[PDB]
Amino acid sequence: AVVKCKPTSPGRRHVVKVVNPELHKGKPFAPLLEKNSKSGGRNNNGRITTRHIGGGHKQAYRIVDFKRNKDGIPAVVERLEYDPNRSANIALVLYKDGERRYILAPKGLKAGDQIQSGVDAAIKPGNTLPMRNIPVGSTVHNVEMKPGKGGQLARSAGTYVQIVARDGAYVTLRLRSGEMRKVEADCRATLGEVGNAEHMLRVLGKAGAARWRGVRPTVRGTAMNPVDHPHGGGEGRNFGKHPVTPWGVQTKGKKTRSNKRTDKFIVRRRS
Amino acid sequence: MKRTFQPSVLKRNRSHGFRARMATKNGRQVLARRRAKGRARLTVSK
RNA sequence: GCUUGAGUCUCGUAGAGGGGGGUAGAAUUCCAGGUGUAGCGGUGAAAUGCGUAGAGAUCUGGAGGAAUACCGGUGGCGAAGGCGGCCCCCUGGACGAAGACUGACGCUCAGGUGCGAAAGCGUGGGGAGCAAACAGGAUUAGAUACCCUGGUAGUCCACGCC
RNA sequence: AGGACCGAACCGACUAAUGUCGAAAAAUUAGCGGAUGACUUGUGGCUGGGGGUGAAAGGCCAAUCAAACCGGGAGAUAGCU
RNA sequence: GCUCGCCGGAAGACCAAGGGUUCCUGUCCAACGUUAAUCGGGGCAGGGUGAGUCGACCCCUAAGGCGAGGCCGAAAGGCGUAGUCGAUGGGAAACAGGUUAAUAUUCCUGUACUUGGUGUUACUGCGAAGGGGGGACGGAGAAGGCUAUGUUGGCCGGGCGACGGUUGUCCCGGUUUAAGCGUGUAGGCUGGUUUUCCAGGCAAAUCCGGAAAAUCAAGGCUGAGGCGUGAUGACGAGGCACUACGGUGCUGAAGCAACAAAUGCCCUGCUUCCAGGAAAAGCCUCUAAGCAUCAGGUAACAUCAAAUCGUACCCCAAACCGACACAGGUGGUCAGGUAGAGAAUACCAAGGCGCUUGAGAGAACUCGGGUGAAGGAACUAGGCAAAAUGGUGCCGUAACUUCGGGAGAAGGCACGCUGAUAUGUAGGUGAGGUCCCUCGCGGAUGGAGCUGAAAUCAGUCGAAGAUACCAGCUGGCUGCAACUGUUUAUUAAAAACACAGCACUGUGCAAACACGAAAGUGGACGUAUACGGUGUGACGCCUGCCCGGUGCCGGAAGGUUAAU
RNA sequence: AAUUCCUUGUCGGGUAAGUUCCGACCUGCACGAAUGGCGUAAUGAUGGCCAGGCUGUCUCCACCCGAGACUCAGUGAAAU
RNA sequence: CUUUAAUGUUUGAUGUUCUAACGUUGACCCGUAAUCCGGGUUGCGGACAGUGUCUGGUGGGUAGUUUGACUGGGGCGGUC
RNA sequence: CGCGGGGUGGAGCAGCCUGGUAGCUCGUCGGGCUCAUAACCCGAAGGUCGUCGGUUCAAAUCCGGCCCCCGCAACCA
Repeated sequence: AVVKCKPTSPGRRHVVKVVNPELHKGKPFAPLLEKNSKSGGRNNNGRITTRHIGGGHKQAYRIVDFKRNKDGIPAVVERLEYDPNRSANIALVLYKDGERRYILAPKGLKAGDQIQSGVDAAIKPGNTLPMRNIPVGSTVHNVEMKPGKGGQLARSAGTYVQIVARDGAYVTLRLRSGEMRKVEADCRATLGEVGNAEHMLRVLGKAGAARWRGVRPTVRGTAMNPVDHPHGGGEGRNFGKHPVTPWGVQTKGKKTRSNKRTDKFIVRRRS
Repeated sequence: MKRTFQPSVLKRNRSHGFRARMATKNGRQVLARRRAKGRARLTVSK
């Protein structure tokens, strides 16, 4: 449930941990693994391409499915696992034929229920079926872009997408941010709200709580030296300048929508 | 204190060795330079 | 021991009683498009505001949140607060009918516990209209009031507190 | 359970004295802080000069940093000594 | 050689890194050693490093490097696939004793083990760069069973003692044994076996995964240590024996029990929590293209091979790094006795050293300390420095508070030795005997021996019993910052930075942003409860008015407006 | 006030004596609500003040024990 | 000459549709046991996007430099 | 020492900038309305445009002296 620990040390006095009892308290499936080592935000040229990345725990990757290319095959869920490479819960669901595959654990699903994947399925939480065969106006997630990519929409905790229109070859959605956009109607989209919905209530508490999760301490711009940040300087906290990013562009209001090869599909920007 | 030299034969040969300078073009003329001056110790070697 | 106290059981009655989950229609707002044009809005009057970048008006489509016109009645239910579009699920009390049964098992009740409009507060969402604070325009001797144009919190929902 | 408490190894370096051509081109002595953690450490790699790294001091990048070192422009130039 | 003193979780003993003969022996003293020097890490000469089991090489991967083609880029060159390299990782196998001036898990003796080749005999289907299982794993915590090791006693050998006692509850020394094999325990894990079918595992499949039946309830896997064996062997105190007087030859008693107990092992366990905890090969196994009088595989036996390299010595230091024979720095393992909670500390065992200038004098002055009458911060920029407090158990403990604290608050009492309760208690451990048995490393039962807190009372000793080393100074008011933490290595450790939390804003994924002429990557194999920038910096109560100036967003009608 | 120039501002408390300090008056040279305002338990090798305790810090030093200084013998620099 | 109407003709700015350029960090197959890549089918976009050349704007993210002299020292003021 | 702006009925502001015409609110005198005051409604008077001189048809205006006032001046070792 949603609990707070009793204060022992100033740091434990603000710890709200998300304890889910139904989580699998054993070690996970073997064949669906692979080492997912990090590189601290450094690339080929090894420079820090993205800040605040480095350190953290050493963990492995579970090839969780989104594609759901298995068709017309019933599958019964078995274990609920909180994956270290997501923010939402995953569920070990065994496809009856003889293979286990990891899928995102939705809200209305017990690790012991039978889900079915295919257009022949009805409207029940956890089933993968096209939006054109879905009574538009429902609540889904993991919506694809390409008819065979997997689903890159609403893939986090307590997330979902409202379906607006279904005019022919296009299905207009209302994304989580409110971005009204059309997508190819023949694509796959799974039903149900994504579980692990109390993730946003998770307060970290101490400094280390964000440290072992990789995020490095952010050094402010007014803390930097005039040579380092475009801000810097100021003898006694003198800011007097318009906030910018460490490379020039004036932040706090400067839209960067420069695509045009895909600018056309949106109906409403986040406004 | 901590003096600036912690010897390690492999580390000394991994980035300063013979083949390391025989690895690319720039390092190649390094030996063209040292061969021109004619050092008995052509490179830090065995 | 007895029964006129009280309580229970059999069959039915009316109801905005409560909680949870769906759903409908009208209207308001916004957005997009077509027609079309100098006013629109407002008040005691006027002005701020909106408008020739083309509003308001009008037709069509879509998305929304909230309250449920008429029925509605000094009508009904509940301990009180309070509660009304419809449908389903679970559920509380009251009342009537002809009998049986237990046999004073009762009345109130400091302390204590629970419930408890609105406003307010914390966490996470939602956010049409309305509208503290606030701003502008007027009234005025002054108007940080009454009036008008906008408008944040809030108002709504789930879990706690007061 | 604890970025929990006291305190050795380990790591760090707050005070004082000694030292300053020292034992030492920042150490020793007597007291100190942390010490299951954002901890420390060995080995092996990757990021590089107007760039790298930075819990941000313009510190650190081989006793050298408000722009390393080595060689070449180059016997730069100097109204100065 | 006999005393003295020092370290003794090290200044001891072994390795890796790194050095490179500094190791051992003989000889020599000009040069090196901060002094002398027949001495030595110095000169000259000779000698020494013996491996199937150690490490590496080798097999296979990680970060990452390189990279046939390929994409891209003035050129150079950059990134990257297949592959191929790369440990700090995983993967076969040996220990004891003796010996040398110097090396030995390497030589010798004794006793074992591992992976392949060839051949023989008897059976039998084998077979991949392909599939599956295994390899294969986190932090912390608690408990049980043992071991390393130590103490006491028994036993054996020797002594009975240079100043009083000491044949006795006396003193001292020894009381050691591996790898492997067999047994398979304490403990942990898991329900086995049989039949049938299958859109599953890029193809196949008897292997795995799954779905139904059957039968029975155990089978299996794993596993420190003990016990036999290894071993009527070795070693072994002390004698016996010859000295170049350095040491060698020979012989050889006891060799067990009990208690305590590791951070070592079982444990690459078990419980629990969250931040969710390598890869590949070896190994076992199933089949594809196929090959079957074959070739190969399984088992037993005989025999052969195990190549190349390192192996000296130092290894918390006069041999590494610091110009030096430099009060500094350098990772890992082993690690006893008494006291002690402890790897703190003090004194010692093993073992190694007294630091490569000494001998006198005992002034001023300088440094490290001891003690101090009366006073006790009057000192000084300032209680800087010294002094003092300092342990365990128990008693008791405020303002305030986020109800966890504050707190070990403050402040106090008893602490030694001896006897008794009790010829040493509670507790712990536990043989013999007895009974039973699905007979073994068994279960109850039984209680000797051994070991051993603490509490009460009585008595006594000194001024003082946590008597040494060791080991908090405390309380009150208040500014700032939340706190832990980090930073100017080498004059500033803080109020600076970070911090969890909050807010604004950018971002629909070939995402923003960033490195990069480009490709390609990070972001992220994440996707709005997400990622990036900025600002502030817990929690509590709140965050008002201003859109004039600048920046930004939206709207574009009109004015103006480049190239064309 | 880490801010207050004038200033050691004014009043009260602490001391025999208080340019510092604590609590208040507002006359804010020149505080101010995320370059966040005001409180704040806990924490601190942090700044300031005070008290208890304790002592050579001081009145005022006195003695003693070691290492140098002094002498002798060997070796033998240095800045300038 | 102005206002204007049908047509021919000449180019341009918008709206929609289409597929062949092009894009494709969509699916699948083969080269090939290879997430690079190339080609082949097919789907979704679509003369957009993107790139070269010219060009206006913005632009301390970046680079090269200037920022006077006299002066009873300089700065400030003043002057030339 | 200097630089910038202003000086307008009893109070304070317009007009100046870009030359021919001097305005607004309060106030003063007064009335009405109320029983009274203020307020309110309404009309009129009230400005040498600080001062002198110059220039052009006309000077508040364009300019030059004198006086008054507000901010900054009384540093860097």
